[PDB]
Amino acid sequence: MLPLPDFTATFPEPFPAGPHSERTEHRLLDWLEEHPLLPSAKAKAVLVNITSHGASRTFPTADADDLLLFAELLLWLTAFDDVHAEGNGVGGPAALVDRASELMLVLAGGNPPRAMSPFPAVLHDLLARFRARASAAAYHRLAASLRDTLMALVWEAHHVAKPEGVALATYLAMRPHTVFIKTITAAGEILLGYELTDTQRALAAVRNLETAVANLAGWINDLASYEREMQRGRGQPLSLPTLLHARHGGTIEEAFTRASSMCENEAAVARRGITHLAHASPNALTAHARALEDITRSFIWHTSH
Amino acid sequence: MLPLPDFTATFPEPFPAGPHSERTEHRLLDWLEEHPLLPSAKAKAVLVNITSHGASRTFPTADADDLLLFAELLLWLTAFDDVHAEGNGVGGPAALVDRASELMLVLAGGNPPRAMSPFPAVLHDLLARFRARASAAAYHRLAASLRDTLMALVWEAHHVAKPEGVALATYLAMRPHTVFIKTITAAGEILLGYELTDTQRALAAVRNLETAVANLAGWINDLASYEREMQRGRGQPLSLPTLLHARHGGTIEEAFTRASSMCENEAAVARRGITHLAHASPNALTAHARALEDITRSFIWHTSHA
Repeated sequence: MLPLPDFTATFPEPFPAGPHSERTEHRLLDWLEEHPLLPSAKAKAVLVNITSHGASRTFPTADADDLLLFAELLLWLTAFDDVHAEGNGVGGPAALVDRASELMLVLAGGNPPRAMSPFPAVLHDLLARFRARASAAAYHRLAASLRDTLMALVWEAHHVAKPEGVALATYLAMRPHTVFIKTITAAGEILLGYELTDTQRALAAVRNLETAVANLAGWINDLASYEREMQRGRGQPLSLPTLLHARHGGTIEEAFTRASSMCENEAAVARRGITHLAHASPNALTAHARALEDITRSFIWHTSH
Repeated sequence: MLPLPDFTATFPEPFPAGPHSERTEHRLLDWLEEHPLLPSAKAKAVLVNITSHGASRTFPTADADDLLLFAELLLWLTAFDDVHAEGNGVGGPAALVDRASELMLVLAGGNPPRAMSPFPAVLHDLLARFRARASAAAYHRLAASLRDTLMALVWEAHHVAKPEGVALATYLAMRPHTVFIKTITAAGEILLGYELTDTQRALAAVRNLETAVANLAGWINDLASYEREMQRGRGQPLSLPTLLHARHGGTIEEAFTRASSMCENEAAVARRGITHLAHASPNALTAHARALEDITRSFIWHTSHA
């Protein structure tokens, strides 16, 4: 059954949820007809549904048009990972490198040469709509987190064949970029209408909460998907329980217990960080703490639902 | 000898040069003693020299400390390419990916790194000094060009084994990122104290001049480096003449002749774009045209310095 972490004491339910869940689901299905990103229909249906209801917990104060824009970005990102960045890595990472490079050319701007994948064209439009709605610095921070995510996905694919060759400390540093937490946070500043200055971003209070939330998000995703992705046949996954297992021996069950303990300690650090930051005088710091609270609540929720 | 392009009609000499070449050369050699990034000593000497004197043509009006910071970044970048990239890495592209990923983490922010490679710690210092020198948008555009170059280097490492599997249209789009022009241009906006708005950056005149200049820089470098990288005992390099040679058959000389024509046409395009943008306009557009003019001059000067 494998032990899971308990966030009742750190992020208890109920989780606030915006009203736009159902409309987002249907406007998302409209958008997908024009650009087919998922190969199956039930893949499409289940992803659109969880993205929409998940999107509603991530930004409950939302804005129907805004939440749909975020949901489209998060779904584009999730679809690209599932399509060009999974499997056991037979045939290697070069195909994903080629796809990531096409997307770099879009992020760099200027209309690159056309690609037979639909992912560059949708990204181009998503960036354009975010560019308008965002300040300019907020836009490039969003575009930077996408650049880092693509490099981290490329890193993962060069190690999926041999997950035991990866240092735990390196995985801990890289995983925030493949769980998409920085893009969600950057899109959050845009849609929620706040923005930190570079001196606020350097505050230990901000950095430490961001680190704690990024750890929580990647690790709970690792644990929630581990039994799923091993019974898939090929191999131990490149995820937290695998690397703990290699580090300490013992059983996979023992690796899950310390990982569950790690998450609950990390959830406790996030909660103290949210409290410490919500007592900030500036509205931008207190808005950031509250935004990161909901983003986290929604990562926890996706493990349930 | 192989046919090479002639830019007399578009970028004639003399190329203006700042006063700081020799100071920058000495300051670079001291800095490299503190952090050894190049494996050889004669390699170090030749690279420091062209990097320092070239920087004086790239930004002839920069002061010495700005100039050394740029030269340090360009040398850091060139050294990283020589060590880990362009086929030179044992362990394949996965090793380069591991190194590029460490550098992505410095770019994403985050504290001074404790890494076995010396490149992350130097980038951390260089980015900080650029950060203090620049507005926030200009800093993140510099950091973005570095991120894009890293992905492009990884792409290159997955195609060196079979350069003819690369479509020309793809190579032409990718090569600007491995010749570093976007990082030099972004460093130029900071050091020269100008900044385009994002609507100015979408200007057809801006886009077309930047494209012409980026093509010129990668292609001129491909021709100057082909014979070197032909004699290192692997295949043909992943470069413009190789792809033309495969595209049209014939001999490498015929491919060089076709590349030279492409460069001179691109230089004529660049010169018209600089002339067009030079007309009054917002101060940021005309400063950009002048900055790209000098950047182009130093790429051409680089080949002569031989």
